[PDB]
Amino acid sequence: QLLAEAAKHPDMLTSVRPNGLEDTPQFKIDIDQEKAQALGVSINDINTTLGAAWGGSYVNDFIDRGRVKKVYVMSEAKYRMLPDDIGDWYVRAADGQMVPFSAFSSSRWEYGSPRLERYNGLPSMEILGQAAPGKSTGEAMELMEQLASK
Amino acid sequence: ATRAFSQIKDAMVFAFNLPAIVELGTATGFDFELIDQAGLGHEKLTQARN
Amino acid sequence: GMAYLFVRLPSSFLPDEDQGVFMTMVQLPAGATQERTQKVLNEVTHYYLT
Amino acid sequence: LKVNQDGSRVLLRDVAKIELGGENYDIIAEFNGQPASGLGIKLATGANAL
Amino acid sequence: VDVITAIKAQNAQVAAGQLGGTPPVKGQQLNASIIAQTRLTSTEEFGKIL
Amino acid sequence: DGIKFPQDGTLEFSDVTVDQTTGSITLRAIFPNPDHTLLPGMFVRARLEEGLNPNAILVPQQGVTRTPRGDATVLVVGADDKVETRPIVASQAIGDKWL
Repeated sequence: QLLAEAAKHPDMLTSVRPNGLEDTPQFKIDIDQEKAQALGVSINDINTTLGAAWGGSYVNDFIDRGRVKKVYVMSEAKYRMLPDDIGDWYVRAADGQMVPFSAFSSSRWEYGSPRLERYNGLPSMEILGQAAPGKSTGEAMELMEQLASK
Repeated sequence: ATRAFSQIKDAMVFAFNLPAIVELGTATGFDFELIDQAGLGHEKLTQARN
Repeated sequence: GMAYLFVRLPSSFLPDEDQGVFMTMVQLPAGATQERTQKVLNEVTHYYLT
Repeated sequence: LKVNQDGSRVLLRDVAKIELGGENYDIIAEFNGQPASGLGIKLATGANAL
Repeated sequence: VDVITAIKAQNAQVAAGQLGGTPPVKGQQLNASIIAQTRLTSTEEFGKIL
Repeated sequence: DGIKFPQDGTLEFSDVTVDQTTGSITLRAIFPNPDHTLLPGMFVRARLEEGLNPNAILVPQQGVTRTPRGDATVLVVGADDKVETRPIVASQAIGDKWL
């Protein structure tokens, strides 16, 4: 509402923009621990497999040309690009047979925010702007102060 | 002691006096430091020092 | 007249001066990938250099 | 990764594509259109810029 | 010890990663965050630990 | 290695029961192997065929957003050039397009 109201005075306020990402959809993987335990797999194996395949897990260090650099383990691009790719991963059961990840999992889309800002403890959101040519920043501050008291 | 110790076999032994202030090194001479800035390794560094 | 002109004069804090460098910020729609941002930045740099 | 008692083995290169890459690919840089890298430098709290 | 192990295993947070990973395949346009198992937030949820 | 097999086979259903510790069904297919290019017991990836269906609407991914509830919406434009929000149902994503 403040941005919409401030867009109505181009003669004083120019390039009035927010500072931060707005909102993004998020993906939620529902693991049915009941079915997973009934089949024979363990929750630790499922969690480690998902985290290492899609998130990447820092494992160890190794020397390279007289310098210590880390070794990472992560899936190879093609298999972690779409939700349906979650069906390509398999987990070893208790008796050694391998069960697909799609026999005990579900997918759901939700909403969320990527960045949260707080000023002086209380939640807050920050915007920026510049005064119009031929004007002074004090007049812009006054105009925004009088616009904020609604 | 140095004169009487040079005749000892299977040992390089020396004797000396502590500097005037034993908190920093002796102010005589220079302390050069060869540095590897390309990743040559220990063997190349020793060869260059030699 | 002094009082009226003092009231009239606008206020600020510090003048802005040319420094030879400035910045450009690009924000794409939420959920955008790296390729679209690269295309937008390519457009921006091509315009700036042409 | 798996060796039975007859010599049969499962090596890492049969499962993976081990190669030298970057720690994270989130940030890319381009100088005048060509690929490039960069080091940004912030002055500490209290010092002479020159 | 069984209860302790079950609580430790079923009340943890896992870094699921990100849809459309950091190195993208040529032609990607979707990117989002994966929200996997999270910490339990109620007594009724703690009572359902297997 | 990913190389497509030169010959093609057919599918004959053999098993209808569901495994208890795998939750999976085992389909069966036959393959002519005159050159003995595949030994018994190795691992292969079989691609099946289901059928085409021209009741298909493909929408580019960057045009579809999601409401806080969870359902998906898109931005349409009307006859009077006025934009509107139309909720839709996005089930599958193929390539870079929602179906």
